[PDB]
Amino acid sequence: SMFLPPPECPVFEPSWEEFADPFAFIHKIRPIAEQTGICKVRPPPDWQPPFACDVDKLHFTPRIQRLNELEAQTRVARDYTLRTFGEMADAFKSDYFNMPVHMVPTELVEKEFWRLVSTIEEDVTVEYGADIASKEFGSGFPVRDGKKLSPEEEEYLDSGWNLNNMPVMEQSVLAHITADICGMKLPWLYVGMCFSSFCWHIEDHWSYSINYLHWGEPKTWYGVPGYAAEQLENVMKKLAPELFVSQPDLLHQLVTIMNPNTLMTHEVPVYRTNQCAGEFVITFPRAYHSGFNQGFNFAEAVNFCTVDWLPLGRQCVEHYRLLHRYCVFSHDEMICKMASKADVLDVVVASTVQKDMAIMIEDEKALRETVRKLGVIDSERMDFELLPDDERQCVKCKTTCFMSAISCSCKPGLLVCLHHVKELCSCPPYKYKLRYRYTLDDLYPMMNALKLRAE
Ligand SMILES: O=c1[nH]c(Oc2cnn(Cc3ccccc3)c2)nc2cnccc12
Ligand SMILES: [Mn+2]
Ligand code: NA
Ligand SMILES: [Zn+2]
Ligand SMILES: [Zn+2]
Repeated sequence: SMFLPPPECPVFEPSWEEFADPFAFIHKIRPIAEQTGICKVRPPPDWQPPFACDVDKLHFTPRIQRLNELEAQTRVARDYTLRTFGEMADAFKSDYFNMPVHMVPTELVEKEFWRLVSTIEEDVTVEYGADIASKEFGSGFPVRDGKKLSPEEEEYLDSGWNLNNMPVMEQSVLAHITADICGMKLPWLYVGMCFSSFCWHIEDHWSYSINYLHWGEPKTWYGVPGYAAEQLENVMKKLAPELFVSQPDLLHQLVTIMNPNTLMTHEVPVYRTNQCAGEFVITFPRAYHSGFNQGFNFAEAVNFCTVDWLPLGRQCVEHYRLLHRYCVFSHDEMICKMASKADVLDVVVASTVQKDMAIMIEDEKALRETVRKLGVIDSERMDFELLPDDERQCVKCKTTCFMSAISCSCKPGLLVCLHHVKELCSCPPYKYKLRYRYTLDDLYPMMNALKLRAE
């Protein structure tokens, strides 16, 4: 009547044989879970990593949250310990419902959350912990050096599902990246309380994300499959246009809370789940998700990218360009980095990188033919990867340049990508200089190495 819960997302219970490699399993369930955007993974019953940290020595600065639907939100009172936050959180929920925290039905909290964010008369604010591990504060999973060690203990250190490991693993193409992308490579830690929420969003570069709830009360999720992404965006733009006025920066991205029933009304497929302690939630590329916490809990999450994602990664950078959105990293620079490490790549990875590189080269060849016909004649090799990101973003579309860019001595330090040659200045194109990383004759042997590796 007021809230009709979306259908449940897929729940997977793999045997230990299937649970062996995360990426093999993710590839296995992909045809199913990609249709819902999110899926839940219950590990085999005896897979129980030890959570152990001092509640008094762990301290963090909490972010404050107003609970209002369609109200804009962004990033950066009090400094909590994990204990003092927990005492505040437990007290809040206890007072809100006048009940012991574990007698409050999940269905009630869900219904109450959506009633709360709708009503203007209700001005409930909550606090949330959201930060990258930094030994301040460190990961909830076990990490190396300290304690010799036992078989079970040491297993959780090397496990694929240890979220400290999955970034630097072999099929996460993000691991080969040498540029600083700390926000996209290191696990995030979320300390939640009742009604603390995360707004509708997709990951940077449309990456996967995997989320683990270490302990505490459930985390309620809502998910939308990647194919219905622009459906959702169209729906939201008509209801809250102020969120789509393009941001000055990545730190100024606008997001919001929105009732899934509103989405379902406009025929956007939405799915839900209650993630309990010791369970994984996996989000797929361009899959919109949001949710809230049922109570005091502790979650850990990290982004990652499979070889399945490479074409989508390229598509995303193109999409960013049309939106004039900033990139976290250069997609092309990543490809060329892997190509240069062809002899030590996995052979299926090398096969997939070759395919994306083939597209990159052909697109680059066409672009350079176009700018040559515009009158750009002078050219000079340039090692784009040496420049800081802010020193190699296109003046027009803000894309991070790597393969090529146009410069002119009129405006030192400034660059445009080959799509925006007419956007640099008023000088004639013969005054311009084409700055390139590789000649086409350099690129084909690079791709050829990948071909040999893939045998
Ligand atoms: O469980 C999750 N919790 C969560 O917490 C939140 C809420 N806002 N933010 C974003 C944020 C980061 C840093 C400071 C302030 C805000 C993170 N954000 C998430 C994003 N994706 C998937 C799952 C989650
Ligand atoms: Mn997310
Ligand atoms: Na409200
Ligand atoms: Zn551009
Ligand atoms: Zn000029």
